[PDB]
Amino acid sequence: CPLMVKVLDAVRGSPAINVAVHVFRKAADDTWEPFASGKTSESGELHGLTTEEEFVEGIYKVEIDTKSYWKALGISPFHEHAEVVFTANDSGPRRYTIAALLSPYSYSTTAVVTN
Amino acid sequence: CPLMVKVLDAVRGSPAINVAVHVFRKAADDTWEPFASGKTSESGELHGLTTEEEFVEGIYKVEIDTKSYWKALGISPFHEHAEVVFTANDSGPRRYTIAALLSPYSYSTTAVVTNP
Amino acid sequence: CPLMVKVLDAVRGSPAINVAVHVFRKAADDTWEPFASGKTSESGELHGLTTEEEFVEGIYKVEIDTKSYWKALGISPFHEHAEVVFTANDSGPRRYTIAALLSPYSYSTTAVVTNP
Amino acid sequence: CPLMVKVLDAVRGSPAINVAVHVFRKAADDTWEPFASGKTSESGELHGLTTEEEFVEGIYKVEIDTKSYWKALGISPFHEHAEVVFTANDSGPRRYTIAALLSPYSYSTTAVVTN
Ligand SMILES: [Cl-]
Ligand SMILES: [Cl-]
Ligand SMILES: [Cl-]
Ligand SMILES: [Cl-]
Ligand SMILES: [Cl-]
Ligand SMILES: [Cl-]
Ligand SMILES: [Cl-]
Ligand SMILES: [Cl-]
Ligand SMILES: [Cl-]
Ligand SMILES: [Cl-]
Ligand SMILES: [Cl-]
Ligand SMILES: [Cl-]
Repeated sequence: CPLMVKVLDAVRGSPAINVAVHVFRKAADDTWEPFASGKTSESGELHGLTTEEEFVEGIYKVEIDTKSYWKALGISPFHEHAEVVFTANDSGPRRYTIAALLSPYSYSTTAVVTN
Repeated sequence: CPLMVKVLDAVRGSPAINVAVHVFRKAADDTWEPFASGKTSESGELHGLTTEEEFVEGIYKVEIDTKSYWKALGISPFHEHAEVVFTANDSGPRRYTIAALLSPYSYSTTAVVTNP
Repeated sequence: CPLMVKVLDAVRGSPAINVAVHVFRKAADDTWEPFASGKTSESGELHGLTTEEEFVEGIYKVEIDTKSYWKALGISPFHEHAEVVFTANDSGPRRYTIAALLSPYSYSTTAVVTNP
Repeated sequence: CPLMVKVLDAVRGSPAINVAVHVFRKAADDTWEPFASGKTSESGELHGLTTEEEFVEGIYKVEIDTKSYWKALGISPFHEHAEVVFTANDSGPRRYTIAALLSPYSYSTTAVVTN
């Protein structure tokens, strides 16, 4: 598993569960093409998005549907979604974890890249 | 000034100067249309992007060119750019400050929204 | 003003108003001595804590009373307070801004240090 | 394991390895008494700090020695250490994870409290 996503809720101090995540890959014509998607588990994690063979170097966008998450909790959010855009590089280590910490009017995201 | 941006560098503990910022607005055909652009000043702030008149209700995307910033400093970062997407002025005109805190493999962004 | 504090509320997207702040300085006997205190204003800022003369080199602890803030709003948070501990003025006098971003189960703090 | 610590490095995009962590419990006389300590693993984690029996309700301080961490990497840091102070409450869920994200002049910490 070369690409993982982990999402936390800073208001409840818990994993952000059942959050929709969509991954896109940048195509030759500068358009974003759907690549993989899923919903975070009870542990706020999403595994099995893609495979080593499929995850080639290139520019990727990870869209985290935070607006719907906050709505389902009856909390008014600011962002439409959280966006993480990065280049996958074979030179760098091989396992990518995109971590995100959510607040209604703030979020942080971190990339944990390891071997 | 209804739309301001402020950027800090978490590695140096200073404002992030000369950071390029591009703002887009979602058009009727659902594509992103260029709305405004600029660069942060010595204080890490970017003012004068737009005016109350031009800043109508809509979905806006604020793109902060973090890669170019880190590269202009001999650092190779993870993200291409920080992307902040939000609906603006749906409850009437508001003043928005988009704050960002940058690290090479991480960033946070916060919105401060007030009513004049 | 060599030591300022700014606090934002990440739940409301606004400044965190009337947040109590206590500053301590490490004394010769290695105990924390009260140095200065105040509360953030409507802009979430706390100025006038100290003066250039009184703000000597040392190890300072800035305590931000986040629990009292969240409780004063009918919210039950995780942390007692945010604690920011740092050496100040070891390379000559500097101006420090301690920024904090608050959520009920999370906070971030950033130092912006400049030279006048 | 009711109390865990996880630390990430925002400059390198990796777990923060070999970081010293000291936990204190607040005593009747308002003084902080050593409670548990250790060093983060290769995964930036520290488990086995305490046990269910030992971890009673009370006020705790988790000190993360970030200054030394940055020094060992040849990077000039701002803080002496990161401090996390909180009350352990039996009413709330039972497993506490104190997460911290480190930058030289910034840090965030999050509490993930689950069952
Ligand atoms: Cl959108
Ligand atoms: Cl993060
Ligand atoms: Cl991780
Ligand atoms: Cl791109
Ligand atoms: Cl931010
Ligand atoms: Cl602000
Ligand atoms: Cl305390
Ligand atoms: Cl902060
Ligand atoms: Cl600042
Ligand atoms: Cl100390
Ligand atoms: Cl955190
Ligand atoms: Cl976690």
